[PDB]
Amino acid sequence: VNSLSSPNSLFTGHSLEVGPSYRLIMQGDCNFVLYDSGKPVWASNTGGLGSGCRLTLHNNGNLVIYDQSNRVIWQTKTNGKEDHYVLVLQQDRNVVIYGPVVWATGSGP
Amino acid sequence: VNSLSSPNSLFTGHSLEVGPSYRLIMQGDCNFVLYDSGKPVWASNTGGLGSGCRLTLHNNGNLVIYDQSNRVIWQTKTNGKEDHYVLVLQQDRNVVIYGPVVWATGSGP
Repeated sequence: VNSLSSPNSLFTGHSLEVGPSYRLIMQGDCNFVLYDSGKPVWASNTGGLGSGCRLTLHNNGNLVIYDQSNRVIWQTKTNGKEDHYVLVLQQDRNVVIYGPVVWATGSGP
Repeated sequence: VNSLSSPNSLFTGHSLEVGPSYRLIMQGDCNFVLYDSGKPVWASNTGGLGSGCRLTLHNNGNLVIYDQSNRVIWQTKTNGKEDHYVLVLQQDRNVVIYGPVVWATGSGP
């Protein structure tokens, strides 16, 4: 899976992955980093700032990193219209947040 | 990969896939259908309406099916602000279009 949609979360150790060799992981040291074949190409730089962190994408578009005590360790603070959004790790290696919802098949949830 | 971003396309035979057992395929008969373990749970119902079809998600949010002669076989007609959008096949089995872009890492393209 290379997407995380509102209001889902990426708990400690969880990651999104897409070809050719990309992995976006929520590490145990609270550092949210993007790997390219073993090379860190991007990171929230919050390594060591918390324990049991999770990356939550809220329904308003705000992407937040919370520690085990629910403290806001990091956030893009891009919260707007209360709807549904998605975090996408792309094959072009860019990680993007899109929203709100424009259309759906209704085949889910 | 379980995502298709503007203005990319899913040519004949191509598909998105996500767990547990979901596959969104652009078939050769031009029918755009969602499969759940081999069971069709959703479709554009355009099977047999064209040849060499492709599913294109434009930068304005409009998702269109074109035959080999560029004829508009099907469309969600959800075109709005010219930006960048994404079509996501979700683990909850719903297929959603999100946009515009809210944030990106800049780690790509």
